[PDB]
Amino acid sequence: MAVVKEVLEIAEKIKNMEIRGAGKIARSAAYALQLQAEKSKATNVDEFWKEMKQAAKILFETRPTAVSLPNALRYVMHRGKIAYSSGADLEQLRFVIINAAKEFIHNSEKALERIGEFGAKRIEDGDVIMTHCHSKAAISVMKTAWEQGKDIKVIVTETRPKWQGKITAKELASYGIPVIYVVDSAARHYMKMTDKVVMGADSITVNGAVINKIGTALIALTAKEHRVWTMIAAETYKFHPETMLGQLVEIEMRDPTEVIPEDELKTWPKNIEVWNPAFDVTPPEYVDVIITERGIIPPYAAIDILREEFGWALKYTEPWED
Amino acid sequence: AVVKEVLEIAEKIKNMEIRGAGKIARSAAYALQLQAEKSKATNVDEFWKEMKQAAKILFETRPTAVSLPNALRYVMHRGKIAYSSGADLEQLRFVIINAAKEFIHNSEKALERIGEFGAKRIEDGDVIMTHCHSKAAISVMKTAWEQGKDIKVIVTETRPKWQGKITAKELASYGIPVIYVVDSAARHYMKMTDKVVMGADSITVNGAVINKIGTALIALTAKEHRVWTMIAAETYKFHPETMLGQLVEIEMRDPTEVIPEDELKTWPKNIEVWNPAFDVTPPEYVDVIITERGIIPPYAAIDILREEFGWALKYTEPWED
Amino acid sequence: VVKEVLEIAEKIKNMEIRGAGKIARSAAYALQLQAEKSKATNVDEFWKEMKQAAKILFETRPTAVSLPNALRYVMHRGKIAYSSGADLEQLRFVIINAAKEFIHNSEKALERIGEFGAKRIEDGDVIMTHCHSKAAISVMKTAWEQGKDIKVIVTETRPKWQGKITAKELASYGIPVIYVVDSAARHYMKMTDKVVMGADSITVNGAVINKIGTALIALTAKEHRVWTMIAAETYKFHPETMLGQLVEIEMRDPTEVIPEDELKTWPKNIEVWNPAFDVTPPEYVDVIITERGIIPPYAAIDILREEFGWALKYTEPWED
Amino acid sequence: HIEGRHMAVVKEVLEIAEKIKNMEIRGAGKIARSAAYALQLQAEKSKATNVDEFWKEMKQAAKILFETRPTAVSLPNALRYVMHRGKIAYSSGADLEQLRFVIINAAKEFIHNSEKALERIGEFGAKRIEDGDVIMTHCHSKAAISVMKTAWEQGKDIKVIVTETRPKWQGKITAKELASYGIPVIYVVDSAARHYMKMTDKVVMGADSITVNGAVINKIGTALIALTAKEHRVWTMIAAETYKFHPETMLVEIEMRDPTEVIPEDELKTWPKNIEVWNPAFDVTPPEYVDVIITERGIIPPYAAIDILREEFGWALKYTEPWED
Amino acid sequence: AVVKEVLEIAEKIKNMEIRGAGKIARSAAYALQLQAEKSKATNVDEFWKEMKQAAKILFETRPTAVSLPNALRYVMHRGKIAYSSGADLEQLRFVIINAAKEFIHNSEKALERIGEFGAKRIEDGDVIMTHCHSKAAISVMKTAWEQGKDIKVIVTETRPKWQGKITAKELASYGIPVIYVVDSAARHYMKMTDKVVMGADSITVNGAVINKIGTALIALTAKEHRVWTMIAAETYKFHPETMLGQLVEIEMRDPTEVIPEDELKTWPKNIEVWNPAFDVTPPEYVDVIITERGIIPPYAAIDILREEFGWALKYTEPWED
Amino acid sequence: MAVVKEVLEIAEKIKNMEIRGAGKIARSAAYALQLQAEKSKATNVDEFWKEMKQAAKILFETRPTAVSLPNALRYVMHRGKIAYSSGADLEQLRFVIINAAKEFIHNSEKALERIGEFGAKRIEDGDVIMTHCHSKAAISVMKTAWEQGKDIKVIVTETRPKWQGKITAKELASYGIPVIYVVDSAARHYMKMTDKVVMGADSITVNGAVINKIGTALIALTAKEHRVWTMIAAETYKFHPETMLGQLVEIEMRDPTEVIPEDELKTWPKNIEVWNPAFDVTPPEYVDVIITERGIIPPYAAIDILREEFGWALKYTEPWED
Ligand SMILES: O=C(COP(=O)(O)O)[C@H](O)[C@H](O)COP(=O)(O)O
Ligand SMILES: O=C(COP(=O)(O)O)[C@H](O)[C@H](O)COP(=O)(O)O
Ligand SMILES: O=C(COP(=O)(O)O)[C@H](O)[C@H](O)COP(=O)(O)O
Ligand SMILES: O=C(COP(=O)(O)O)[C@H](O)[C@H](O)COP(=O)(O)O
Ligand SMILES: O=C(COP(=O)(O)O)[C@H](O)[C@H](O)COP(=O)(O)O
Ligand SMILES: O=C(COP(=O)(O)O)[C@H](O)[C@H](O)COP(=O)(O)O
Ligand SMILES: [Mg+2]
Ligand SMILES: [Mg+2]
Repeated sequence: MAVVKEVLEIAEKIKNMEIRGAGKIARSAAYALQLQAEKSKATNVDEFWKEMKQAAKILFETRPTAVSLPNALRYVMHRGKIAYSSGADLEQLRFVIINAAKEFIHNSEKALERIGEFGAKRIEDGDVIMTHCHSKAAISVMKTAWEQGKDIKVIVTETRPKWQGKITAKELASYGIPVIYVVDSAARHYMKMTDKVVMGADSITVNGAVINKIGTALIALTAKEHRVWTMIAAETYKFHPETMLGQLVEIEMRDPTEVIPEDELKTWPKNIEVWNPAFDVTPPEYVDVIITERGIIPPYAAIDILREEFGWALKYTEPWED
Repeated sequence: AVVKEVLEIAEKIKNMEIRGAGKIARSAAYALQLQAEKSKATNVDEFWKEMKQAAKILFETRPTAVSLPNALRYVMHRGKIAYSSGADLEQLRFVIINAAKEFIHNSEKALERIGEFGAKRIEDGDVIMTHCHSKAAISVMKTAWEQGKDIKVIVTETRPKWQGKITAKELASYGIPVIYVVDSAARHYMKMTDKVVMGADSITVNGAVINKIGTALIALTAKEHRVWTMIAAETYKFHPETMLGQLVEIEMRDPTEVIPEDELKTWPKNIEVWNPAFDVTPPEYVDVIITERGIIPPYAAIDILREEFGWALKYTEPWED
Repeated sequence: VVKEVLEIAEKIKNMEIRGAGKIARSAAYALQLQAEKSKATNVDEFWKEMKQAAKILFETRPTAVSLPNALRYVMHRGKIAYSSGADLEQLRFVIINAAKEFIHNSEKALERIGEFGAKRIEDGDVIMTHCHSKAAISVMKTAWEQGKDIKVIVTETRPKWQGKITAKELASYGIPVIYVVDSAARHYMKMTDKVVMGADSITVNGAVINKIGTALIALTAKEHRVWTMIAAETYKFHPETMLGQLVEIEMRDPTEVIPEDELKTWPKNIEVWNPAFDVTPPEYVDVIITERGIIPPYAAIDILREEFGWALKYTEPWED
Repeated sequence: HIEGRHMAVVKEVLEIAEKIKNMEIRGAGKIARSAAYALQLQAEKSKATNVDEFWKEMKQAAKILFETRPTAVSLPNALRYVMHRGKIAYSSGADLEQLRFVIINAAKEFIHNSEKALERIGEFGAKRIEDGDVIMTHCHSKAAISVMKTAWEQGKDIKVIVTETRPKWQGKITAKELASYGIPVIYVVDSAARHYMKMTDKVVMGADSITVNGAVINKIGTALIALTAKEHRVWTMIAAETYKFHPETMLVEIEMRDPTEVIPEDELKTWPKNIEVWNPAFDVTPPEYVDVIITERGIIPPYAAIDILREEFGWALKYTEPWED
Repeated sequence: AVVKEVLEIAEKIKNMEIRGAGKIARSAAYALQLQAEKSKATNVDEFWKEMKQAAKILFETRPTAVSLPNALRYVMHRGKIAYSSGADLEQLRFVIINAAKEFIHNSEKALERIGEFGAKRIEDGDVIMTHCHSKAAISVMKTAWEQGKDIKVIVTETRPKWQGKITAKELASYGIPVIYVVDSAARHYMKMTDKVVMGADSITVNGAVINKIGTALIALTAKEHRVWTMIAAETYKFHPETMLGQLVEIEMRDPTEVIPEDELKTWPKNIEVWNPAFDVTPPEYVDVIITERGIIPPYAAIDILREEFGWALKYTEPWED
Repeated sequence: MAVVKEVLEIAEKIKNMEIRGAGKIARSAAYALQLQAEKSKATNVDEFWKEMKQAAKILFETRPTAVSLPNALRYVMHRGKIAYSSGADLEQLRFVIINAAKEFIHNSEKALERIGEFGAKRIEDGDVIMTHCHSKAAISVMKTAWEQGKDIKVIVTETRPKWQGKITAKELASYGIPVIYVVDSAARHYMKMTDKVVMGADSITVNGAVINKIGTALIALTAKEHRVWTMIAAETYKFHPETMLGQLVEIEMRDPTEVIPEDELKTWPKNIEVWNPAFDVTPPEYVDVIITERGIIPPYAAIDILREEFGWALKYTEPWED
């Protein structure tokens, strides 16, 4: 029980929601491990690993169900365990841990920019692109293509119940990109004139299924129907070692008032019930490629990212256990 | 030589005092009935000439209306038959007058019948998804409910005009458990839907269905889950033309329906707000069409245009010489 | 009604008369004798005797499909004449004539179906069938006798093992036969050129009601793009739909599946279900081979109209 | 008095290998378990004195086991499991001690997992079963029955539609067994599968083997049922242990069985030679008609079969097997 | 028993002098008109059985032909309607000569009309892919172009006889931009095709399309790419029979057509060169058929046969018994 | 440069296309590395490995497009970069690179043979096989299946514009195999009587998509439509790390005169453009299995091959680069 302050410090900002988002929460988690390594006071490697494994577990227990957080820890801890189990000494292990965190933090801060570079490579001149929700990753690809001199127009889906489409519409507008605003229900109607679908992901499963804003599955569906190349822009740390084949239950149910205001809703019978699912699951079959910071991959290669990036394995324990 | 009452109804359909597939159809048929009931012709050919002139006037008020030509076709088809077969003035008038009455009585019972026919498929415990605020569709659900079938209805919001809120309250009104969700939730909740019941603005010669934007998306995901998909629509909503295959928008509605005027002013000039009224659902995504004369395969739409309105590949309309 | 009518109508209610063709011809015959032995002096009085004779037969055993069609064929042509102001003798002539015409056609039905069907079978064709259909088999024997070299995969057709009858019957004519368990239908569809099966009844839309397992076979034939043909007489076409209420067909005695003896060695919580037929969607049937020719499934309603005068908006011919 | 003198392959290995080729031992689980155990013993009793000789002996013991039954699928997988892991330690320059441990440890691990396989499959499969579910099945699969038995034991009320499964009637075995556990059963003829697929919620069946493509080899009729399950969107599951996964492909016939299984001899002798009774043992279900395969290590999509082959048996597009030079 | 005028036409048609879907059926009709203008029959009875042989003659001059028997079926059917109605000779002599003329006329305006109907389904900017060298097909393309429509055509080489070159040059001559590709490129460029417009040698009762080898492959990938596919064909190309589920070729052509005789002589004996003229396209891969009477679904073929040529199930040519 | 002259020669022959063919070029490049490794001037690790990287860069740049070339390099320079990083000494790193090259060369020399063996197991007596273009790999499967006494018949498609079908028909007929020669447009018409589809590939994408002579995708399409088992015979070194699917971009446009003779083309109008795309892309979903020298695999396993064989990954950079 000798965890540096900075670690418990950041573990606080994480459990309290001060720090929000896949990027930031992950980078702050990595940093936590980095400080624990840079400011540790262990006399030998074995005692040191304990502090690392302790600070890792402390950060993980704040939101064990999160996705970007566990991947940040795995990135650092996985490479740390390899070194350790490999016989490395105190100063060697410290080095690996610190350089593993920095490496991760850097990669993450430049994630969106890199995703745009890879995605822009698969966007051609004259392409009409359709997107959903407000995804920075998705948007990054569009701007990058636009700024490449590639003439493109973008159909923005409204994205009820919170209209994230407006934000995307105005934002893409700013960059000078001609935008066409349409309600969610017109996805199919306009897929006929769409050259590329580009959306974001709240998370990706072990099988490459994409968990994104409600309505995302509908669009990929019609895009599959029309053979329109569909891409999902998502950071590697968004890949989750969980499967959606077997569960059958809801991902996240949200406040009914986002749909039908409290003022208006308070006047509806008990017969009426409002359901506002936050996300829906897009099968990997309706997705051609997932764009990450390291490059383009097929959805079913999701498990290879988890293995190669984060060192995850079903038959193995998390790198900070035992 | 058309009677005053025919020009009256004709003007109302033109200036739209009479709207709706049902009212327009029944009124157009009623106009022909009146022309035949009040005509002062004394010769059978002179009379037929009048009928044809009255039809042409009723037909030209709203050329692009669907139920209109069919109301005229129904009556005038049965009339051109009696005529071409050498019937006398008394008989030709009876045929016309009788054909208008049957069509008008039938149109008044249409929704009620469709309700019964659609209900036959709905089983106790079925979860039904709907779209927009189709009177026909709701008729099928309200009927099944009245038969003693415990059913639940998932009502899609239906942007931009929120017609779903109407459908929800109305259904709840009868005491039907309603689950209200946004359009985008269609596929997500399809997995728990037993039947898909939606109305139709018009049916194409191939069984393709024209309806409020989003209808084809729902039908598409319903086929994906192999859910029974029924389209409730009156026979007079079926028309000879083909509407599937092209780009041209069926009907582009004002953008402020989506983004209120008070806001659309704000946005940059390089953002275009498109608001299509309908989309085209391929016949392949519909199992049956619930007509007031019975359930049918979308591909059986051409038969209805034949049996009901005497349609056939003949450049001539029953009222066109 | 006449005396003869009654003694045939009961030979139908008592199933003393079985068979699609046999029943029909008999119902048509009964109507022929009523007109042939009626002492009616008035045409209107004569019409009543016919309707009463038809209604009697009709109610004898609704379930049967050929019955109402035989009656329709005759009565439809009867009512048409009657309404045109036909005299006692004119109508009686029209009826007798229609009855004889239906009967004769029904007698040549299997033969003609065999012929229209054989024309769609090529030399070397491997044919898969199901159950023991007289019509389906007629198509196969006819092709064989035209010199066509065919091989038939005969599905076992549990629970009653009709495949055993079909295998033996086709083989005895010299036709090479491959007998397989019903579960192997998909496995061998890969080597099948054609699928020829019968029908107990055909719905207004071309949906095919036939011995359980049929739909499965048509399903895999569709999957493999194997020309599927249904051999069936016109009087097997029914007005009812399958797109409305879910209509389960007859359930048969369980001991047909598991014998009484064996069944009494089983736990009380095991129920043996034994459906007679299943329904084949009309999109899994390429053509229906009728004695009057070949037609696509969706033309079934045209047969009900021109053949039996049936019509949605109208009444049964012997009603009113 | 020769020293270091010893029999290369231990007697217990040759004894187990004998019982396997004599069918004295049979079953996907028992065989795989017995072959791995054999290697455990070899590693436990080798009188070798240098890692190189031990490895050589190990490969000899493996080869002998592999050749007992080249048509059994679980047998080589047990060998691959243990040997692949032996190869790694050996090539990584481990010494006699280390290597023997890696092997004895792999066999123990593989065996424990096999012993727990049906129960685990039963659990993973139940995650997908809901109270009030109508489950249709085929043949008599212990794995598939474990998913059903397990679901029932979790308080989920289910009804099982049991297909007869001609020609040997395995449905009778499945119906009695499920009924005995208190599960309500509807016995049906194989032909009634499509007819009753409309009231079916889940289709759960077993497997004789899974191909590299995720194709499923099971009792004749399985593909037909799956085909109609797909047509109805009834969630379809195949329960199978990882050691049933095969590196091969499978679009002559898989295996033709005695015609008298279909038509008893006495009746058949009565039939014209003009009729050929064909009795294929299995049919091949395309991965497109299967939603998931229920493994001991979890639920996976059919096309993930190649991953199980690699992660579990170190299989890779190579020319040699772990015990081959 | 028969007029020389008829034989005059029967000879040419039998000796391949008169060739073409339209010219052959047109002349066949014209024939059945002359024998009705130079007849010497006293009673309406000796009259009918006179032309009844006129159809037989022209029928056996080329059974293989498709339009040939339709031309006959058209007049003879309307004639049998009257004769069966025991109508007087002078009333039959009329209905026949009249039917032949209207048919012959409907034919001469067929291509033009198919063009207009088809054009209404082509739109500014449409990239259209075609196959072989169909007059009906080209008429649609030409017409759209003359309505100010900015279209571009992808012409497939169409081996083995290269009809692509004919279609390419001709279309470019009308000033239409053409893209020429090998048949194998059909799928590759379907991704940028909007409409697939092809002709037909014949149409089966089930709406299947029999056309030059390669047509079905194009329709197949058109369906794969949801590209509206239309088949331009005249009513007299529809025939009563079925051609699907068949392994016997509709018509094998000379192998030297693919590999020249001088070149083929060389090739090793164990190499056969097969040259099927046509392939069959399933109705499912065709959206609509553009006839000179309008646009109908493939499966409506059976209605055209009944309507235009009086086809019944238990059929027997009107000129036979 | 500090590379041997033999390496320079081999590269010259490759750059001036004196050596054509995926197999020959790959083998030539691996042998250059072998020659550079056998005649090395070096006396230490970093010098030898460094010059091995210099050589692999030269060979590499002779043809940026070539697929098998980069793979022969990767194959050898991957096992080399691995030994190297394992602190492997000078004298043994050499041994590695030589055994890797020799192994690659041998494996490649037997490639067409082995493909023939693996593919023939999937060929049955009485099979009617359809093919396209002139593939040595595909022809090897049909050849071996015939030599095993299996009674087959091959349906050879013309393959315009260059008529590679004439070569295929003649070649197969020579071995004694019955051949049916048909126009390309006849692929569907005869798919009805085809049992197996066997074709080759110019290259395989990371998604398992097949790049092959124009028309291939059309054949595979109708094959899929008819449930006709489709196999693509192709070497592992033909697997490409990038994506080609979902792009209107042409793979390689060829001389329009291959389609219409010059004498003729000049007589033609200017508003007629003749396009001669060399290839098309066959989606993975239309191909059942890929037959390699290493064995038969599903298309989507393409990425596994790139990993296990040529050490590919997303964190990947050429083994000769850094
Ligand atoms: O579904 C959502 C979030 O919805 P919400 O904000 O309502 O929770 C977005 O599409 C992705 O998270 C975008 O990913 P990113 O923004 O990282 O590119
Ligand atoms: O799309 C709509 C209404 O659109 P709008 O109100 O915007 O014109 C309805 O589904 C059809 O009109 C059928 O309705 P009904 O069954 O009431 O005729
Ligand atoms: O399903 C059956 C009979 O079943 P069952 O004998 O059990 O009632 C037959 O396929 C049809 O009746 C048609 O046969 P047919 O052509 O001989 O009328
Ligand atoms: O096909 C069979 C039995 O065939 P047979 O009894 O004729 O050999 C079973 O479905 C599988 O072997 C799986 O069963 P399990 O789950 O018990 O391994
Ligand atoms: O394939 C051909 C003719 O081939 P061929 O000349 O080799 O017999 C044409 O597509 C049809 O005849 C329709 O064309 P049209 O509209 O001119 O009738
Ligand atoms: O498309 C071609 C060659 O086209 P081209 O010669 O015009 O470039 C072949 O299918 C592949 O190269 C594979 O053949 P192989 O198995 O012999 O390598
Ligand atoms: Mg009809
Ligand atoms: Mg993998």
